[PDB]
Amino acid sequence: DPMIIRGIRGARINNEIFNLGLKFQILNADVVATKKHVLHAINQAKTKKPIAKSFWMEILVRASGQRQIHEAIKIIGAKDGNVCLICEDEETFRKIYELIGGEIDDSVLEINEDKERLIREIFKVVERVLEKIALIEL
Amino acid sequence: MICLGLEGTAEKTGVGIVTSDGEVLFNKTIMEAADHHAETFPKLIKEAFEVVDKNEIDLIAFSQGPGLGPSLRVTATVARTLSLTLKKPIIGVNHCIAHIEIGKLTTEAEDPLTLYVSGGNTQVIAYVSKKYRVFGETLDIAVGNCLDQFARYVNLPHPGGPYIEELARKGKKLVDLPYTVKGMDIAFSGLLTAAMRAYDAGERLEDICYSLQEYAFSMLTEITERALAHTNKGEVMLVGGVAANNRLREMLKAMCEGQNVDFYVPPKEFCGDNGAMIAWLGLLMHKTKIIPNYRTDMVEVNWIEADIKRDSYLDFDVIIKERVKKGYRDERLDENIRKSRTAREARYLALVKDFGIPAPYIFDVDLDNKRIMMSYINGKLAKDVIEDNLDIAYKIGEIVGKLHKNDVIHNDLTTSNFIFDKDLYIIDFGLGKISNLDEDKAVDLIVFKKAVLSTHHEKFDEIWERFLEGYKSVYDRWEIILELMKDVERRARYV
Repeated sequence: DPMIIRGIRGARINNEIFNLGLKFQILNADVVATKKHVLHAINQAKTKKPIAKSFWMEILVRASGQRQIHEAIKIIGAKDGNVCLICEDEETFRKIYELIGGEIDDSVLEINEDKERLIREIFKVVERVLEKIALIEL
Repeated sequence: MICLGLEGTAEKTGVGIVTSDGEVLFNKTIMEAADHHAETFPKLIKEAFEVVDKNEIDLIAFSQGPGLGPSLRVTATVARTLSLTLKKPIIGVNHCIAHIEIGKLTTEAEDPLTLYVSGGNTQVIAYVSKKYRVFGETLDIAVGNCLDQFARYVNLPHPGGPYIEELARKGKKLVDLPYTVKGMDIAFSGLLTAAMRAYDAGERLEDICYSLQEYAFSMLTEITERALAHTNKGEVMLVGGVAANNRLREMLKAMCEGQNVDFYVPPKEFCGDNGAMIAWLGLLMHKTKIIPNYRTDMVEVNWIEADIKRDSYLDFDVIIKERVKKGYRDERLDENIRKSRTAREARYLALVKDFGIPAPYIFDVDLDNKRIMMSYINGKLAKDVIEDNLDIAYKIGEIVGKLHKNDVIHNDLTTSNFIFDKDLYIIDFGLGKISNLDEDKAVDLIVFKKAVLSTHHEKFDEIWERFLEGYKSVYDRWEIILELMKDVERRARYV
């Protein structure tokens, strides 16, 4: 059973979603390589010495391709516009999807012609990202 | 008919006379001092003629092979006198091969990959393709030299060897020391200074001694394993002065024990560079002057690892490099390197992309198990494809020039380190840190040159040029390190 990983267009990142029992993480869709990128970060968070003290906040730092947590949020933290929601149960997803806005849109996850300059400007062309995440521990 | 031989390449003065069948009649050896040879020879050659009648000997042999300049010409003097004052033929023999032959003659060995480790020199020799060829080789100083030099630094007695083996047996802590592999060759003078400083640092002498061997002999048995495949012999012989070393004997066995190959060591008196040693070879050759660097590979004979698993990760067919642990080496050091190299095969095969040079994508690094997940690029080794597609030699030269521009220095450059799907992906980088030093760059070049000369001597010429064709293209300071490559190549024996 895979993580409910779906992109969302039109986001309303507010106060709310977090400290109310959000047992399900969401990143910024503008700098997520593909659905693979996440699928990697979740596997990396799942099988490496916990760099973050909760699994859901680790996905953020792994996908960030950087050790630091505060700087990780600086580059891949979810923001107004478009996001990549991760959940476990279909209606636990619905709760957060209700709080933020917009349509479920998996096409905002994938790399435009636009990302492959900006994505690798801030990562220093789509699998190279995974190897930054892979070396996160050297 | 039976023959007498004279040994005088280094420090031991050896007179010895052997039969055409294979029995030693006389074998005594007394230990810049060419005078030592010029004064010992008459004494020993007297004691020889007091054991065997002069008339009945038919051949004069003298180790004209690898050795010191004045030491050789003294032996050559005594040899040239004997041959005409007896009216018996002279035969100039190669010193290294002489060690191999009385190994075969004493041990129940027949075609062995021999590790010739002595105070004077250290290298791996096995007869391949009508000549005796050297594979593994010290790039600086012999294991004997390197070990002895450390002893003298600590002010231990003049056969240092034994006492360093003694104190080693009482060590408990494996000190961190520079393990150094340059492709198939070794360097020791690094490890020597390291131990030299470790001693000044405060570490237990008992300790420093243990790890010194642990690093020396582990990197010795390491290259021997490397040869064990390329030469594919069923037997591993150990000649040379330092063949005494119980520990080196221990791990050398251990190693050959895995690949089920046999391991012999010549009975004590025939490892030390000796008279009878070279005396046998001359008459063996039966059935002209000095050459201080007798390049063994130039004789006429007339007596004729870590496993991969293919797997699929996400949406890719990949491989996983399990750095299999070796039982022969110290438990602390064993897992210490296979972590250490995994941490660089990852760090480099990745960093390599940063200056546009193909290598597999690494999806996972697992230092706990010493395994690494990298994309399976379909194997077509540059080695196998270099004949018909000579064009491949171009990019290999190119992508090395990228590295030398960025101070990234691989240390194991070989044609089997590259494959072909469309470009030339390096499927290996295990050992090779970053170094600004100009001599480094030059050393890595000759490492590959020797590698092509090793396995591709059949079509080497006009392809070390095809290497440069790419290497000249990329790196600008190319004439800078190749000119210095001449300076480090002139590290031959002292003409």
